[PDB]
Order: sequence, then C-alpha cells, then structure tokens
Amino acid sequence: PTEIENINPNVYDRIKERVLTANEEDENVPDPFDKREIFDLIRNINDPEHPLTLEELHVVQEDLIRINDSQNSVHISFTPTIPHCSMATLIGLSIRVKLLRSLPPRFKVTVEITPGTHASELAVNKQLADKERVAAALENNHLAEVINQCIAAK
Amino acid sequence: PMGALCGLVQDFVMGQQEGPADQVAADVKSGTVLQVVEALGSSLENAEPRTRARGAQLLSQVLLQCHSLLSEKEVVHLILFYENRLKDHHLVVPSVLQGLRALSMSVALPPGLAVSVLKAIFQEVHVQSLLQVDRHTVFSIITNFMRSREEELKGLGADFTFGFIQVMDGEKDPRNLLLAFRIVHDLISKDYSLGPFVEELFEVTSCYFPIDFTPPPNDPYGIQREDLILSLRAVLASTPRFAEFLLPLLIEKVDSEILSAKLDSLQTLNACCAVYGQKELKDFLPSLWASIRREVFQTASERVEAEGLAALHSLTACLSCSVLRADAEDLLGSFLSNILQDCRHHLCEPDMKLVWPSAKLLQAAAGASARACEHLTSNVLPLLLEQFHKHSQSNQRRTILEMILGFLKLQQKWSYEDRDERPLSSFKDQLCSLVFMALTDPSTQLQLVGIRTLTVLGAQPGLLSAEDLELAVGHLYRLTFLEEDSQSCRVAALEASGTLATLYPGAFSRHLLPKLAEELHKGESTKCSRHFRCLQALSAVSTHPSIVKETLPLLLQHLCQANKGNMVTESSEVVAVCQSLQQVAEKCQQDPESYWYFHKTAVPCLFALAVQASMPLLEDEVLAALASVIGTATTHLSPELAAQSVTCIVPLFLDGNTSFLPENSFPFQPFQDGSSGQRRLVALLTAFVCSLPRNVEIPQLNRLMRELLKQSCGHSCPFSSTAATKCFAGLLNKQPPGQQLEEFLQLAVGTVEAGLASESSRDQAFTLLLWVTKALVLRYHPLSACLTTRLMGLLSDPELGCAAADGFSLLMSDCTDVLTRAGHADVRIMFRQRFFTDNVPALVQGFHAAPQDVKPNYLKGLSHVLNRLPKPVLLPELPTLLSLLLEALSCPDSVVQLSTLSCLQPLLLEAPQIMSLHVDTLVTKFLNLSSSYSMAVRIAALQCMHALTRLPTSVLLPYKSQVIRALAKPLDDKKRLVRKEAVSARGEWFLLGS
Amino acid sequence: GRGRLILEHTLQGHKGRIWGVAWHPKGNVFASCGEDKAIRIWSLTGNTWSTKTILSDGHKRTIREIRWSPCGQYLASASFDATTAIWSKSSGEFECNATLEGHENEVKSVSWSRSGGLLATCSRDKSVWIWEVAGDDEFECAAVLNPHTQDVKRVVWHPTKDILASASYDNTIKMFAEEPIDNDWDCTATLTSHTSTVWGIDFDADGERLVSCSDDTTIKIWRAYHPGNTAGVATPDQQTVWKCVCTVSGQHSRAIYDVSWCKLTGLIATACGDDGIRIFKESSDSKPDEPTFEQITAEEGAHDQDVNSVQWNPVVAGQLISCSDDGTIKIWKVTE
Repeated sequence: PTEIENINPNVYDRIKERVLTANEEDENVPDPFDKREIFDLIRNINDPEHPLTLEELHVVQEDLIRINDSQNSVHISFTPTIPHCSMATLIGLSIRVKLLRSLPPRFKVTVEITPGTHASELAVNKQLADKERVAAALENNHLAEVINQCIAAK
Repeated sequence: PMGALCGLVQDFVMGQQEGPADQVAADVKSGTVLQVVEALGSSLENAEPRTRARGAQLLSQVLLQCHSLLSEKEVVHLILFYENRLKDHHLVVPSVLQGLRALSMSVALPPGLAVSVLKAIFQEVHVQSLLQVDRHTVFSIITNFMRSREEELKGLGADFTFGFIQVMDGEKDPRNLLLAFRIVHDLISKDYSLGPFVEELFEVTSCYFPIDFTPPPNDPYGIQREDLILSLRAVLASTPRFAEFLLPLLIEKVDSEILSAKLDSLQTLNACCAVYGQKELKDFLPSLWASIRREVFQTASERVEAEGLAALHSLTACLSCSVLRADAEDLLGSFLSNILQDCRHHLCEPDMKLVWPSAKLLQAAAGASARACEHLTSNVLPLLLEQFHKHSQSNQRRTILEMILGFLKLQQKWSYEDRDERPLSSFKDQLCSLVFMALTDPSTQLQLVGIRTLTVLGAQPGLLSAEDLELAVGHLYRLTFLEEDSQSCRVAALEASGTLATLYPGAFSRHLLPKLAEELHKGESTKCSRHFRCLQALSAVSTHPSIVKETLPLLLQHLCQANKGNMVTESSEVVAVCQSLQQVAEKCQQDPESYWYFHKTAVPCLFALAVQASMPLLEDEVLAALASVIGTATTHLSPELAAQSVTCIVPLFLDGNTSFLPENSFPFQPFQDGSSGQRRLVALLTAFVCSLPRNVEIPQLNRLMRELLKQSCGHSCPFSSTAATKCFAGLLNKQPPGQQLEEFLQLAVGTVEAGLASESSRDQAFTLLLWVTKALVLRYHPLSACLTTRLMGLLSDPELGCAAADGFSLLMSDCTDVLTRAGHADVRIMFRQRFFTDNVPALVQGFHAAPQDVKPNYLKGLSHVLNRLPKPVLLPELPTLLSLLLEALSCPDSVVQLSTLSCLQPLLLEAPQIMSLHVDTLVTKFLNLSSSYSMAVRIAALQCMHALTRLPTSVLLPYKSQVIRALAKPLDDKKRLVRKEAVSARGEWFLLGS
Repeated sequence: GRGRLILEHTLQGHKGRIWGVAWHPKGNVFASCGEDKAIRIWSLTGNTWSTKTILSDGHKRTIREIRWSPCGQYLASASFDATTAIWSKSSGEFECNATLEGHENEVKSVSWSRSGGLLATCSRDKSVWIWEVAGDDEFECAAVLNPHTQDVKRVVWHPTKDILASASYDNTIKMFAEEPIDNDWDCTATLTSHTSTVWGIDFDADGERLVSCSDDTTIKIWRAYHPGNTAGVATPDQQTVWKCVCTVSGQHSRAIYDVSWCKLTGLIATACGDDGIRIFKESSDSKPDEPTFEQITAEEGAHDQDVNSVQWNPVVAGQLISCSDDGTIKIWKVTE
C-alpha cells in the first residue's frame, strides 16, 4: 500500500539510460552476461497497441531479470499492462522471439508473468514455456509480422 | 494571280485551310492587301453565320502574319470594318477580335483610331459571355494598346480604367488573370488617371484573393498557384491608395481559420509595409496587432509564426521612420506602449507556457528600430527583473534570463550612442546580480546562460563597474577549475575568458593570472587532470597581446622548472605544457606583434633543448609535440623576421653557433661528429625550416641538404636518421623548380640507390626513398614516376617487402609533422586520383606476375592504397578491383583486415548491384573474419554482415539458412561489444523473408 | 554409471531444427523430418549413412512426426498444415498417394497399429482421429474423439492389441479401445499423475506397462490392472485401469519431450530439453507393484540444443537414434 496525502511524481522522471561499460571490456578478458545486457535486449521492445516501449510501461524491468551465465539460464518476469490485458501472451512471445534471435542457443530462457500481476498468469506461463506451441505460433504470418514490428529497433 | 487568290479562298472555305492560310500569307509577302479584302468580302456577305465566321477567321490569320506592313489608309478602313462587323454579328465576334488584336499590333494608326479601337470593343462585346481563349485575345488587345499608346489611353481619362474595370469583372481563367493583373498594376505604376473608381478597381481585384488550384487536363501548362498569389501581391501592394481597403481585407483574412489564407495575408502585409507609412494604417493600427499577437499565441505553423513576427517588425519599422516625417504630432510611439500594456499582465502571469511567445513578439518589435527598442527594453527589463526574483525555481530563472538575453543583444545591434546606455545604467548593477546569480546556481543550464549574458554585457560599449569585472573574473576561474560538473560548463567559461580578455585585459591580469601562477607551483612541487585545468586556463585567456606577454614567460618558466625537479619523468605532463604553448602560438598568429614576441621566445625553447644534448630526461616522443609547437610559431611570419630567425637557427645546427641563445648552453657539432644527442635534435629542424613561408631565402640550402643526405642513411639510427630524411624531403617538396632542385634530386636518388646497394643500411635508404617519393608525389613532380615504380620493384625484395608496404601506406596518408597545407608545404588536393591511376596497372600487373612467395606484398600495398582513397573513383574501377579487395581480406595483417573491411562496409550500401555478384565470397570472407584474435576486426566483420542485409532479398535468401547457423558462434563471444554487433547482425538476417 | 553410451554417427542433412526420426521395421533404414518441410530417407550402405531420397512439397508447414507402417511399404507424416500425408513406393520412388485431412489445427502425431490397418492422428484441436485402411491408397475414418481438454501431443498404439494411447497438454493420458457389440471407439481410462504437459508415451514389450515423459521433468511407469487382479487395486468399471507405479524425479533439468522403451532389451531412453539423453533400466529385484528404475548411463551433452526424439532400433538391440534442435541426427550404441 501507498499513502494519499503523499504522492511522488518523480516516477515519471526516474526513467534514464547509461550504457558505458566499454573500459572493462577494452582488454581481452571475457565479459559475463549480466542483467543489464538482457535488459538492453528487451527494454526497447514496442508495445503492440501503444507508442511506448515495454520499459516505459514498466512491463520489463532490470530487477525482474535473473540470469546465470555459467549455468546457461535466463529468467524474465514481465508485468503486462493491467490484469485482464488480452495481450500478455503476445508481449511475452515478442520477448521470447527477441531473446531467441539475440541469445546463444546454449541459453535456456524462461518468460513468465510477474506473480500476482495477471489473472491468467498460470495459463500464459504454460503457453510461453511450450516450445512446440511457440514454434507453431511463429509460423503464423500475421502473428510473426506483429512480433517483428514490436522487435524492430528504431 | 487573281485566279490563284480566288482559288485559295475557296479551298480554305471548303476546309483545306492550312495551305491557303500560309499561301495567302505568301502572296502577301510577295504581292496586295486591298485585293484580298475584296475577294473575302464576297464570301463574308453570305447569310450563313459560319460562312462569315470562317472568312473572318482566315482574314485575321492573314492580318496576323502581315502585321506592321499595312498602310495607314488601310489600318483605318480595316479597324472600321471590324467594328461594324462585330456590332452586327453573333458568334462571329471571336474571329473579329482576333483581327482587332492583329490591328492593335501595328503602329501606323491615328490617335483617335487607336482610342476608339478598344473603346468600341468594350462598349459592344460582353467579355464574360465570351470564351476563355477569346477573352485572352481581348485582354491582350488591351495590353497591346497599353504598350504602343499610353498617351492616348491616358488622355481618355478615368473612363478607360472604368471600362476596363468592367471587362475584367468576371474572369476565371488563370492565363488571362495574370494579364488582367498586369493591366491593373500598370494602371497604378504608370500615373493613369483613376477617378472615383479607386474603390471599383480594388473591388474586382480584392474578391479573388487566396484560393489556390490546379487543373486536371493541363497541369504544367496551367500556371501554378504561387504564380498567381505573387502577381496579386504585386498589384495589391503597389499603392497606398488601396490602404483603406486592403488592411481591412487582410485582417478579415488573418482572423479566418483557414491556414493558407492566414499565410498569404501576412506575406502580403509584409509586402505592403514596404510601401505604406504612418497615415494609411493609422486608423486600423490598433486592430492589426491584436490579430498578429493572436496568431503568435494560437498558431502551430512556425512559418505563420515567423511571418507574423516579421509583420510586427515591418509595422513598427514603418512607424519609426515617420517619427522624423510628421513634424507636428507622433501617434506611432504610442502604439509601442499599447503593446507593452497589453502583454505586461501576460508576462507577469506565473504560467511559463504563455510567457515565451509574448516575449518573442516584444523582441520582434524592439528589433525593428533603435527608437523602438530603447522604449521597449527600458520598459520591459524592470518587469523581467521583478519576475526573476519572484520565481525561486531554476528552470524559470533560466527562461527569464534567456528572454532578457535577447533584448540585450538587440540593444547592441543598432544603438551605439550614449543615450541607450543611460537607462541601461539604472539596470546595470541589477543585471550583474542576475548574471552572478546564474553562475552561482547549481544548474548547468543556468550557468551556461549566465556565461552567454556575461559575454554580451562585456561586448557593451557602455561603461561597467570595475568591481563587476573583478567579480566576473573570479567567477570564471571558479567555473574553469571545478570539474564535478559536466565538461560543457568548463569549455563555455574558457571561451568566454578569451572573449572578455581581448576587451578588458587588465581584469584578467588582476584576478586570473596570479591565481593560476600560484596554482602552477602548487602542483609542480588525479595530478594530471588538475594540471589540465590551469594549463588550458592560461591557453584560453591568451587572447590579448598584453596577456600573451605575461602567460608566455610563465609557461616557459614552468617548462624550465620541469627538468630540475621530478616533472621530466612524466612525459605526458610535459607534452601538455607544449600543447598549451602551441595553442598560444595558434592564437598569436592573428596579431603581428603577438607572434613576434612568441617567436622571440621560440629561441629559448630551442635552448632548453640543446642543453639536453650537451650533458652526456625528456622522452623521445615528447620532442615531436615540441616541434609541432615550434612549427605553429614559424608560420605566419614577417619575411624580414623570418630571415632574422633563419640566420639564428640554421647557423646553430650547421656550424654550432649559439650566439643568439643564452650563455648557459655553452659548457658543438651535430653534423659531422656522430653524437647521438645532437642528432636527435634534428627533428626540431624538421618542424622549423620545413614550416617557413614560401619565400624562405635560406642562406645555405645546398650545404644543409648535403649534410642531411649523409645523416639520413649513413648513421643508420632508428629514428634520428629518419628525421634527416623527413627534413630533407620537407624542404625538397617546398623548393621551387630552380636548376638547384634537380641537383638536390640528383643527390637524393644518388644516396638512395647507394644505400640500396650497401648491405649494411638498406632501411635507412628505404625510408629516405619513401619520404622523397612522397614529397614528389604531393607535388606531382615528374621524377616521382620513377621512384614510385622503384618502390614497386622493392615489393618483391625479401628484406624490404614489408617495408615497401609500410611505405605505400605512408604515401597514402597525410601526416601532421612534415608537410602540411597550413605548414607552408606545397600540396595539391588531387594526388590520390593521380597516384591511383598510375598505381593500378603497376600493382595489378605486378600482383599477377609475382611469385607465390612474394605475391601478397603487392596486395598489402594495393589495400593500403584502395582503402585510403574512399572516393568516387573507386566505384567505376570496382568490377576489376573488387576481385582483389576480396582476396585482400584473406591477408594475415590485422591492419589490412581492418582497413579493407572498413572500406567495403559502405560500398554495400552505395553500389549494391556490383557487390551482389560476389555474395558467396563476400559472406565467406566476412564470416571467416568474425572469429579472429583481434576484437576490432570482429566488430567490423559483423557490421559488414549487418550491412549485407541492405542488398536485394533475392540474392541473400540462399544464404539466410547457413548464415544464421554461423552467426550463432559470435553471439557467445568473450567481449561485450562483439556480442552487440552479433545481436544486430543476426536480428536483421532473421527479417529477410516473411 | 556402469553402462556407457557411445556415439556412432552424426548426420546433418536437414536445415534447421529436426523434430522426429523413425526406424524402418527392418532397422537398416530410417527417416527424419523437420522444420525444412522435407522428409529424408536414410539408408545404410557399408559403414556410411547417406540420404537415398528426399521428399519435398509433401507439406506446406513443419512436419512434426513420421512413422513407418509395420509393413516396410508405407510412411506417414503429421504436419502443421492440418494434414497427414501417406507415402508409398508404387512407381519405384516414394510419392504421396493419399492425404488425411479433417483436423482443424496442426497435426502433432501419427501412429500405426500392430496389424497395420489402423492409423491414428492427434492435433492441437484437442481431437484424436482413427482411420481404417481399406485397400491401398485408401483410408476411411473410423472415429473422431474429443476427450482431451487441451492440445494432444502424441498417439501410440498398443504392441499386442489394437489399443490407442494419447498424451496431452492437459497433463493426462487416455486409453482407447473398440467396443465389442457396436464396433465403435470409446475412451477406456484416464491416467492423472503428471502435473504438466505429457509429451511422450511408449508401451512395454508385452504391452501391460507404459512409460510417459512430461514437462514436469519426470517420467512415470504405468501398469495395467485387469479386473479381479491379484494386487489390492480394485476396478469399479469393467475396463482395465492403469496406475502410476513408479515416478522417476530429479533426473531431468527441463521438459522431457520423448521417451522410448526398447522391446529387445527393456531399456528406456529419454530426450530432454537439457540436451541430455538418459538410459534407464529396471532393477533385477524390482517388484511388479513398486518397480524401481535406475539410470545406468547418460550423455548430458548429447546435443547442442534440445533433444526432440529418441527411438530404439527394433532389429539391432542397443542401437538408439535421436534428433535435436541443433540440426543433427545421432546414432548411438549403449553397452550395459
């Protein structure tokens, strides 16, 4: 819960970017995969219905991403806009397609709805975890076209 | 013959018109007019209207070709006949008016006849009922008489303009509309007598106004919209006789919600203000500004905004000129205050969205006349100052100041008198407090705006309090010292430091130079960024000659205090001192005395160097930056001062004379001894002698170059020998084509080939060859033809082959130290084209006819050329050359790999049809290189794999499958950036097909 | 483990992911399907495996599974284009003679009965179709069943009898038997122990047991209990009931997409999403009511991506084949 006499307009202000890690990577030393790199892969994915990114709508957040480079595991928790949003599966699917194209095949990606943030979270998580149904969905030309529109970088 | 003439008639009437049209004209050209009009009279006397109309049209077609060559006794008769036939005939009139147009183009007619010619046509024929083409003929008859006989048409009085008023009442065609506008404009331009018809004349023109259109059947033929809108501006703005009529129309138009209209009305208003004045707009002057202000707030079109602000400008300008005209009373300066009072409450309003456009308006009216702004600023400033102190928020204070800033600039723009300074003095001390407030605020933006105002108040001719200068300088030092801020605030303060320094140099010698002198020895006895601040601070203030006379000894003293203590070890910080000196010399080249003083301390600079050789400290490379500093001193030099310093420097190297330099160095032969120290010092000569004006007038060029050649290769030093070649070539390039230059070349090719003969020092001879061929290449001197094709042979030599590649690479790039466009070294821009053309046959032929072992040396050279010429010329030779550029990627050298990749990347996006023919070998080479040891190489290779997507889908599709599989490996690359590039590349490769 | 799994061959014929592989009943030929919409028939000549025929244009979308008829004559392919193609070598070359349509969505699985006259398909439309084969090239639908509430993943016929088993996205397995008086198909029993999608199923040699692998990272052994059974298990209905008598857990990191039970050795192989192939053998002293299965050998890095299918060889004991999303087909030889 949050107070009514106290409201913090600063959240509008809180969105920022910092992509300066080059010095550490300048040498020949390997650079582990981290939360920041995955977040940079999904923060600018466009919402299917609105002219804003998943980051601007707080659908994806850096601290909702868990990753272990050595154990080849990536977990993404995304909060769809409103609990009865019928686009939750589409949004998570665009996240999957982006990570599927951008991540090494050794990485096992899990994309789930943030717990308690959607009425049908169990059913959506089950669809996104079924690799056969995800593949069959990508063979839908209209669906793949909308996904490509969300994944496009501009 | 009359039989032939009668026949031509009948043939025309029967429909064989074209032959007779020209054949009757031919009979006219040779033969008579009266015979043909009598033959045609019979055919025209026939009862059928088409039998009259056809005859008349073939009469006019004749009269049009005959033109001038017509008797006065014929012109009268013809015009009379035409009048009678037009009076009697219906739908025959078009043929008649074409003949009247023909008759209006002759000049041998009586005065009364000419006047009646048109008077009768507009009293008889109704223009609106007539066809578009025929209306064009009627209008052109007018314009004809409006050219041939003005005195008659003017003598007709105002009833001519009235008659024309009715002919042009209703006319929709654009083609004639421009004609009608011309007639109106000429009725105004020439002093044609307009009677009570001023109203009537404006009435017809006024109605048409904004609508713009294009015609579907004839689009380019149909003269476009802006053509018509401009012709109307011309007529509606030609007279102030239209004022009491046009201004109410334009206001009517501006207040209408159609945007195209809103525009044309202000564009016209601006054109009117060029020929209006005080009285014509006086009655409607209050209403007009309400409309201008209106649209400056409301409108979203910035071109509307701009034109309306231009309107308020030209308006107040028109009112400021008439303050001198009206000797009795001025009702013009009252309008300015009527604006002020109407937006005072709007500015005072705490809302910041409303405040900016009204300030834009006040600035537009102020920047119209010095008289206007001296009223406006003096009235506006106290309100802006009051509102500055009322608002405690930062962004508000920044905007308020940015608004004040404009007014201040405008004050400096026109007024130069002591009059505008008098009310400004009342606000002077109040303004400074705002400037210093903007500098103290933690805002970066507010600071920058304060700096912007500081320079503007500094620019001011009007006197300012001395204390403020003391304060301001202190503030500037605080802003140049603090680094917790973003770099921008620092640079802004440094630039302003120089700007104000040229105005008031005492202020910076009083409150900045001592502070920095103290800070110098406070770090002399984390450390580098502290040094940067003050060194650059002394560099940036070095704008006034007095300051230069102070900052130079301080920097040289810091340089001669660096060798005594522990500062020589840090070669980086010594380089920084030189960098600042080079920047001061760079500033001194403006004022002649300034660079004269700097050059007389270029001497102690070389002294501090000679001493370094006399002892047995500075790092070998630090010297090069010192030499670049010396070079910046030498250029821009008085020819007499140049001779003076040459006769001090050249003596020192050549004979060891150190007379000019101070005694401490005396405790010396660089040329014939063999001592390493003195040989190192040659590179300062490279900077000097080779950075002199074209008219060098050197005293002993022959001996110096003679010594240089032996020094260049005989010593065989790692870098000292090269400095000699660098210098020799630097001076050789600059040398004019005198009978000496060829001797210098004889000695150059001599020592070169001689060193190439001896086993012991091939590289020394090679470097000299390189620099000599370069100097002659940038000159396009014929001997470079041989020497470059000498370096062509050396590509096959095992010892020097890699050195031959290095040489080609050097020839391909401009270098800072030797020969520069601003270093007074002669160069022509087109050398890459000239060099490339010669190179391709030699290198391509050499590559194919080269043995397996020393075959890739030729490609290394070709690449160092091709990639360094990213030019148009690379495209037309690409079909032959790309085959090699692809095999250039397979070279093991990382520099070659990088250069060839960097060059190939845009080619894919500029000329893809030529590239798409080599896709298989393109993708194979790129994917091979996206897995090399070098990080940068992999990044480039991936960017080219990402660029390959730009080619047509058709050629890419058979590769998508294999490509994606391969691109999986770089996704798991050790470095972060190579993963970023793989992300982009693969992502694009996935969207290839749908 | 005491046992070892040895890689014999690696084949990279397809472009993209490879979904299914299937042994010819003679064990000297196998087929493979994948994302490339093509079927490849692989024959063994000497010591080298090679593609003898390539089948294209048979399906417009991805081919999920292919299954050989008990006769070496015909091949069936289930694809995402809602069709099931039947291939036959009537012209001396394999051609598509018949096409089975009817499913509304993508067809996930095919299977042939032991006799070879019954063919079963299942799709994402939650349905299971059963077809009859009158003569060559002709097929007649016997029944359309909609018992499953979700996507049906696999269909497998009984080795000894004409019983059909189906695994579904609804976490359940369903048995199908034909009713004696009317000769109409109906659902026999429902097996509910998995907590997530059941991907694969396979019968024991005799057919009284069944493996099932699931998305819950576990495999389960099901035992058929007839009415009047010796155990204390009672059947309220006349039909036989199946019971989860064993659950192997903690052995797999991710979803298990396929499982194969060899009819020659009794070994069980699993194809997991952690790129690992695991071999299980029943213990010597395992009880028929609480069997214990132990992992004798495994190759955790069997593929570079998810292992989609594993199939034992019906003729050669201990020879396993597998395919994966890395685009590779691997033939293995296990030695206990």
